[PDB]
Amino acid sequence: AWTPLEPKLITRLADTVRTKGLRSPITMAEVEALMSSPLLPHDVTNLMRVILGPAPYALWMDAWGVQLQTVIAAATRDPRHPANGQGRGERTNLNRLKGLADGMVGNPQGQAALLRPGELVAITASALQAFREVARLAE
Amino acid sequence: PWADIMQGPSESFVDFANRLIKAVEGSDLPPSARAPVIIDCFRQKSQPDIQQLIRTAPSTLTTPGEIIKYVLDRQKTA
Amino acid sequence: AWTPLEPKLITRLADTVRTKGLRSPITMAEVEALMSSPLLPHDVTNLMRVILGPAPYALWMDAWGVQLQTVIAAATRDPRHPANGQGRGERTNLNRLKGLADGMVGNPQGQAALLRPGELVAITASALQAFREVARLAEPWADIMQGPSESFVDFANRLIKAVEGSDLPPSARAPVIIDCFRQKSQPDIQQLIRTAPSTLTTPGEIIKYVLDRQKTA
Amino acid sequence: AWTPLEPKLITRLADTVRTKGLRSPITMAEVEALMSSPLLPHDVTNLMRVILGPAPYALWMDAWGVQLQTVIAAATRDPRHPANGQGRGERTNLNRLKGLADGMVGNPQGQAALLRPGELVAITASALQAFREVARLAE
Amino acid sequence: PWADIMQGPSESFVDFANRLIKAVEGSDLPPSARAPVIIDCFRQKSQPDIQQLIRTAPSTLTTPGEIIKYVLDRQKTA
Amino acid sequence: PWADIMQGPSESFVDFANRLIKAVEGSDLPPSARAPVIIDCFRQKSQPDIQQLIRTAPSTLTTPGEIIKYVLDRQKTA
Amino acid sequence: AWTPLEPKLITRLADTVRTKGLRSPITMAEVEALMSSPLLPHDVTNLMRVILGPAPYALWMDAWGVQLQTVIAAATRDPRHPANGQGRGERTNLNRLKGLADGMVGNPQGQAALLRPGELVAITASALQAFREVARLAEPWADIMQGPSESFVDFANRLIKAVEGSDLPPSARAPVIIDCFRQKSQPDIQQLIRTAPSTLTTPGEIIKYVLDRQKTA
Amino acid sequence: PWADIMQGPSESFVDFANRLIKAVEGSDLPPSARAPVIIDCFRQKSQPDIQQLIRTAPSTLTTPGEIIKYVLDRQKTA
Amino acid sequence: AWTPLEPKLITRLADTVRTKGLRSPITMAEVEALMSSPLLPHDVTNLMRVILGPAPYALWMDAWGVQLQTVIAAATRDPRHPANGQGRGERTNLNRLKGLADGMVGNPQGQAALLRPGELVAITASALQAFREVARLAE
Amino acid sequence: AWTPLEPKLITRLADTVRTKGLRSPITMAEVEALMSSPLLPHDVTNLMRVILGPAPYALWMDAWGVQLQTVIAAATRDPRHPANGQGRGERTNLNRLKGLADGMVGNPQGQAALLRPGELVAITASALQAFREVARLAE
Repeated sequence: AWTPLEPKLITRLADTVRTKGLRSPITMAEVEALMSSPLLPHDVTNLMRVILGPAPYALWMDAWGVQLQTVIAAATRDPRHPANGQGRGERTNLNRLKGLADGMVGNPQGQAALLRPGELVAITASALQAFREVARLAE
Repeated sequence: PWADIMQGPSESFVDFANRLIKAVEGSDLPPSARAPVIIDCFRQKSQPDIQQLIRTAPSTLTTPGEIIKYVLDRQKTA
Repeated sequence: AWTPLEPKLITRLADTVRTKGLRSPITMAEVEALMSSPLLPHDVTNLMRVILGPAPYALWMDAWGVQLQTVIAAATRDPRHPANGQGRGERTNLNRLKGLADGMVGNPQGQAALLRPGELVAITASALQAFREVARLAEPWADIMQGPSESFVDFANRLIKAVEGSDLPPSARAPVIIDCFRQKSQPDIQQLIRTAPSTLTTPGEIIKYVLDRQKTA
Repeated sequence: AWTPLEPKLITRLADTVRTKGLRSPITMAEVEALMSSPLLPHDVTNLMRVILGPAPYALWMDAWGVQLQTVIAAATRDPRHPANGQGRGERTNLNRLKGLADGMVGNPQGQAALLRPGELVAITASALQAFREVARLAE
Repeated sequence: PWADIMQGPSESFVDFANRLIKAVEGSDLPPSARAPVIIDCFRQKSQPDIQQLIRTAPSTLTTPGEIIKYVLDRQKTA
Repeated sequence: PWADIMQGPSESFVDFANRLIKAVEGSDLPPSARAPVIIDCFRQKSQPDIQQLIRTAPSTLTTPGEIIKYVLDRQKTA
Repeated sequence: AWTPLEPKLITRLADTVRTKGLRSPITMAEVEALMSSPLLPHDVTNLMRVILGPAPYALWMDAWGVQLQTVIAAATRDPRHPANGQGRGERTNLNRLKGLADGMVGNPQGQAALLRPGELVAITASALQAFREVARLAEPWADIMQGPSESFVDFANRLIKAVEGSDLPPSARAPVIIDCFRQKSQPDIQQLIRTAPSTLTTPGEIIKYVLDRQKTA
Repeated sequence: PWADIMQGPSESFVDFANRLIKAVEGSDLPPSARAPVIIDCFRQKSQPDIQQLIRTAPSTLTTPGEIIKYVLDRQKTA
Repeated sequence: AWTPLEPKLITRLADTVRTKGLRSPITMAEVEALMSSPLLPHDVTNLMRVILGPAPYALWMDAWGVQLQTVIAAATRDPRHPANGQGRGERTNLNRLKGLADGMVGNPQGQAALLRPGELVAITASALQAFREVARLAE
Repeated sequence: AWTPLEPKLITRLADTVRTKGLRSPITMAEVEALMSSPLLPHDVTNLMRVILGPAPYALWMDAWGVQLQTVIAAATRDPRHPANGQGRGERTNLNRLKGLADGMVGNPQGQAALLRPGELVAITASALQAFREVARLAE
């Protein structure tokens, strides 16, 4: 069952990003805090939509896609990925990682249903690395 | 008005990009026409130093995020 | 039977030579067009009398004579010329080529009667080469600068024209055009070419790059 | 048997390009008109030599070469090209497309002899696309 | 009138030759007297730079076309 | 002092590079810290024309010699 | 046995490079002189460390590495390199060329022991070519005009210098020098060259003609 | 004295040649040294207009008579 | 037997050439008068030495040689020259025309002995034409 | 075996030419000194490249070529040239004199191998005469 993040925590994090900036160690610590439980693509996408401005959000979408593509290359380079399965029918496509696959587009409940925990942690680590890249790039 | 937005002589590029994306997304354009307009406004606004920086891009930039990343990488630190 | 060329085509060709000049590729194409069927000496002579001015016509008469003399030297160097015959009685004299022989002076009908098709095609090729020589002679790359108000495509057109229509070898035109793009073409475009992250090794590539990144104004 | 294009039509087209420019819809319509019958490499080459200036002609040679190379890549990607044949002995090299092959250099009659109709239409479409590219690039 | 034709201080040589040949051939002279007159008018008209250029001709020029070719070759580019 | 070296408005780039490399190598830095410092001083000193010239480098320059070669190639002749 | 180069010769060469520069023909001749016997990587490295400044030395290290890499590519493209051997165990790695291999780092005696004469001559030629590249890089013909008061031999010297010390191919220098003599070289000499009864087809012939018939003033 | 003979600014060339040949043949030179001396005096005397006229001779003149004929042909009528 | 021309007539002709010039019709008439009887090479040579200055004399020697060479070409082109004979042993060399042959150098008596009347008239006409050329050239 | 000239002597000679000029008797004496041993085309070419400026060097190349051509004309006029041999296979071409022949272009060692001593002394005398001509011409 999907539970959304508190809008109070999200508002506090957005104001933190607004006053301290993207690169302060306190901001990265707060992001790591709100990045503790494995989030669904819907959660991370809406979170970055709210806390980041338009241009940093575009940059972050780009960087997240690139990092997810590196993850999928490593996944096709190793059939023992915690997102993959043993047979070929469990291979994870980027539509399933970005939340674009069938039964997931716009629906967080179905998303949480079909996604694997390894998928969730890989998406989360990818999003964190992308946030770091964009923060280092913006300023 | 989005079509009247220029990057000031002293303004940074992230502020200009924020202002432009805000004015373009909060306007009367269809949703499928915002990205091309944002790109073509990055190319024609954004005073001629960044204009030439985007023009001489060995890669083809097909997204506002990619253009922003490229410009932030290769911008003239000043 | 001799049929004259249309005065309408001749008038259009004369106006083409008058506006475009003698050396433009469109003018040479038009001349090649009106030089399609083998012409009698009368036809080519009157054609050059009409389309060319007096001084270019004198130059062209000279050049045509020289080229016909080279042809007659090659003809006496080979008895199998399409203008010649097998016996010595068919050897072709310059009076027969220039239309000065007996039964031909001023009469195009008799001309067409006695002349050979090989004679006609040799005369025609000679006249074409003479026209090319005179055109190259009648009308400096290192003095070409891009004006303060001139666009870049006009400057490139002028420079490539003057470099290709000059005395340089064919293998020295591209490097000269490149190095003239780099040193002429006023300092804004000079710096635009200098700061090229890629290496431009062809005039076309330089033109494309400059047209992409030029300062719209 | 090869028949040349009328120098009257070519002169009119050259003056059209001179007054209206390269990109006007009337100019493109006129080019499409003079691009109706499949032309031999000699014809298109001389046509572009006459109607285009020196620098646009260089650009057009470049673009025509690139488009012909794309065509030859598609041809080696499909043995059923109307320019190709069934056996390997009919594979079409760029020397045959640009008119540089043996028995074709400078001779339009031999050109028309050895060339295929599929070869002619491919060359013609390539030249038209190259003209469009150069026209979009010049202004 | 052919005998009144001079090469102007700023006029090129091909224009002067065209004008002179026109006026000489469209005149009352016999046909066998046009070439010598054209030559001797090239030599005495055609302001003293070209006069000296024709005078110091190592070869003997015996035709208006040859004189025109020689002068066009060795003329002072300006 | 290496951290006080600036490229003068009229100074050429090879003189500035000579002075900077001299002051950096004849200082108290460890040997393994001279190249990164020389690079980052080329990037932040070396007045904004050369700063932007180094910034917009399509290739990544990872050595003082490579930076010097690139700048000498693409420098504004004046 | 390794013998070092004289510090007196090295000091004289360093002062030559300091006063004349890197590109003067006397400097290149002196470098060729001190590049006569095949040098060990230690010798050439210390020589360039002493005679070149810091930034030219960095550039020279880069260029030397690139040229040595081209040499090693040619060596793997031909097993008959005078640095290589017949078997695969004599293949020469860049650590052995740059003096970085085992038993060579910092020791010139061991260097001279293990190195081949072909290795030495290849290293030496590579270093010479790298020096030439850096000299051409460390320090415009189409902008050269003959000043109103300048003599013609000075203008010819300046023009030939700038044309031969440029990026043109070797087969394009003479035509460019001629056509620059004709279009530059203020209109008195322009007309003097134009009205040449003979055809001048060489810069030396043009210079001789102009020096003969020039207006003494 | 032959070595002091110059062509005056207003003197014609045949008078100068007469005077020079007279003074050279009526002097103390050997008979086999008169022609080369007369030629080399035509070339170095005979004020610079005729000097340049003789210098730019497409043919090689190897006799005083040939030089005189050439100069009389191509001289500047004045 | 050789008889020299009167030095009185030669002095009068020299003064005529001195006052009237080389090209006046009276001077040419006087030269034609003193060119009435066929002269030996010695006579014409001394006459031109006396009446002409040094430079016109050099020019006249050149022109006389050229005209005599044309005469000898016409003579080898026709064996019926009044200077020639029927057999090959009477062919006239330029040494015999210019007075340089054996038995003639410096001796006018021997000259008059060996020379033919056709030789004399040819030499005389050649000298007259050469005088005309030099007179037209000098002024 | 080829030995190069000392760059010290060449530097001193270059400075002599720079201060005294090309025509001073001391400069010609110094050139005669450095022209004592028979030099290979490489040596003389590099020497004139170093001591002479660009325009005098062009003039000197011209004059050297002309003098070498006169030498080769005299050589074809006499089969007993110290550069020639007795048979026709030893005839010396200008490519061998200017150092342009096969096995000589750019290589002084091979040059010294194939060249004759008569060839060397002829090249040297030709270069000296050319230097004299250019020195008399420059000033």
